[PDB]
Amino acid sequence: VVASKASSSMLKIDQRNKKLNNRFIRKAEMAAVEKRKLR
Amino acid sequence: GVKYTCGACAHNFSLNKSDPVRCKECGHRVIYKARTKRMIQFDAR
Amino acid sequence: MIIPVRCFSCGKVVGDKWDAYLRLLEEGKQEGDALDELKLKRYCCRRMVLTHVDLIEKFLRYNPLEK
Amino acid sequence: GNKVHIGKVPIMLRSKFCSLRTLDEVDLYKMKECPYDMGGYFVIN
Amino acid sequence: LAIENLHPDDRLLLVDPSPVFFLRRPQYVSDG
Amino acid sequence: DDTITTEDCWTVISAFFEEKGLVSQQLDSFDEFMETSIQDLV
Amino acid sequence: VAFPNQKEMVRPLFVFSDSSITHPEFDLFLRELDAEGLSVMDLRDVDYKYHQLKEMSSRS
Ligand SMILES: [Zn+2]
Ligand SMILES: [Zn+2]
Repeated sequence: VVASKASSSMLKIDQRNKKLNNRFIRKAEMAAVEKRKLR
Repeated sequence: GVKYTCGACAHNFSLNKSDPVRCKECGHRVIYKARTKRMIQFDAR
Repeated sequence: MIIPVRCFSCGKVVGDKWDAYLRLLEEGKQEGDALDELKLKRYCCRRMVLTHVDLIEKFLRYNPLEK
Repeated sequence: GNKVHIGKVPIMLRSKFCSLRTLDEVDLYKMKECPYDMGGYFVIN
Repeated sequence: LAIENLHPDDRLLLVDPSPVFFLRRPQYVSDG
Repeated sequence: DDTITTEDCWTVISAFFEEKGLVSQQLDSFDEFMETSIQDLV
Repeated sequence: VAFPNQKEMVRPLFVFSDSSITHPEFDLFLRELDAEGLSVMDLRDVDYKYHQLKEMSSRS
């Protein structure tokens, strides 16, 4: 394929952002559900 | 008399209104006309 | 298709900051911090770089029609 | 008595009998096919 | 090291002069 | 174990769309018609 | 192909140059032909060659 530099950078950014989202959103949801439970 | 371009190998050639519509070197059935030689001007707006 | 030259709302030139924005995002900076580092204060300008989709990288993958 | 030809059945794109089921991502560009195209339709005339 | 490796009391010293579930980080390839 | 959150539901949905796709029913029906239906009609 | 003075040679097409044959070149070719004892193509044969090329180039 020989992808361009911009496309490779975008792929790396996408992988990092996917990992960060999968971590942070799940953590925030877990934080919220326990508070909603104890109320 | 008028240039043409093949649709696969992008090879320039010409036809005389009697040759079969075909690329001379790869035998593709789809060819395109070449751009006009006139001046093209745009208003940049 | 490709990054607009000027911001639609005000008119700031944002067309020269796409490569710098991608470089900053490559280094791990967050999108807000990257936009702040480029001195994009107004959110009208920030939406131009933040929501741009780069489609020319998909059009360029097709074999050129001439040679 | 052997393989007698009874007709031609139109082929749904990207189905098992389509030529684009194979060809991976790179060759899909050489055939001037959009990788985002999903198939599921016929091409009549 | 990062902010996590900082001591909790030293983290308390980092006062602005938490993530929210509905602010995603933008992507370009999506999925499917 | 551990609880299942909304993000896990979206992971499962992503798996669904990775396997099936959005027009899987059309292609599956046509493949069924070509593979076996023509022979049985004959 | 073959030079008159020299011997037979098998050459590829790209060796020939699009530039026109100069007067000293044709003079040397004539001198080599005279040394070997050969003649030049007849004007009738020259016209026949010209017609052959014109038919071949304009053929469909
Ligand atoms: Zn061709
Ligand atoms: Zn602006």
